[PDB]
Formats: sequence, structure tokens, C-alpha cells
Amino acid sequence: AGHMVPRVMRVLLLGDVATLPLRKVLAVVGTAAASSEHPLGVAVTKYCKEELGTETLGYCTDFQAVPGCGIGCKVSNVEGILAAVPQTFSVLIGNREWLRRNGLTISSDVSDAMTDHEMKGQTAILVAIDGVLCGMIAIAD
Repeated sequence: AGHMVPRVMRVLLLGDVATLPLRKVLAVVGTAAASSEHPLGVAVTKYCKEELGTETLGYCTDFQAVPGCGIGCKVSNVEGILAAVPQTFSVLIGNREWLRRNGLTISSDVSDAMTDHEMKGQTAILVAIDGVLCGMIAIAD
């Protein structure tokens, strides 16, 4: 059913953090979160703000629109701060469509499975970071 009151069912993270140390996570989560509207914005904001010592975050560098699959863009304040080692943190969000659009060519098993479970009213919404699925969310409507 189409409604303006969804409800997250399950959330998992794929993109590891090995290559993303305190510095990476700080900058990424910093700007990334600063460019979000989640109810945890204030939290992440104050956190990265106290960890870096700067109130500058939420800079948009790259912009990519996708009317039909999702959206994506690169945001990072690290460049404006350090002003020496700029790193555009790419962040895209979409459903099975986008996930597959960049995940692979086509899979009857993946599409069939997605639609198979979607019959329960569940919505597929994952987010990729740096061209790599960082996390995936599954809503239950």
C-alpha cells in the first residue's frame, strides 16, 4: 500500500571499515551525515564536530540524479578543512533497480527473489559509498 509513513524492518552493513579508519570514518560520516536529515543528525554532527574540532561539514562536490532508480552525490568537508588532501565521498541510495544497475547486468534470480519477498509489502532501499554498497535497509510496509 502506498503511504507516507514507512517503517524500517531490518538494517545491515556491507562495506567494511578496514580501509576506512578513524580518519576516513570521521570525514565520511562527518560530511555524509551533515548532508542528511536523519533523526541522528545532531548526534553524528556533534560527534564528528568534537572529534575534528571544526563545525564545517556538509560540502557538496559531485552531483548525480537518477529519476527511476535513486540518487547519488559526493560530499566531503575534509578538503575545505585540511585544504591539501581532498576526498569526494560518493554516496548513492536506491532500490534493487540501482543496486543492480551498478551491481551487475541482469539476474532473473535476483529480480525474482526481490519481487518474491516484495509481495509482503517490503521495500528495498540500500546505500552505496565510494562505489561500494556500504549498507542496506529493508522497510516493511
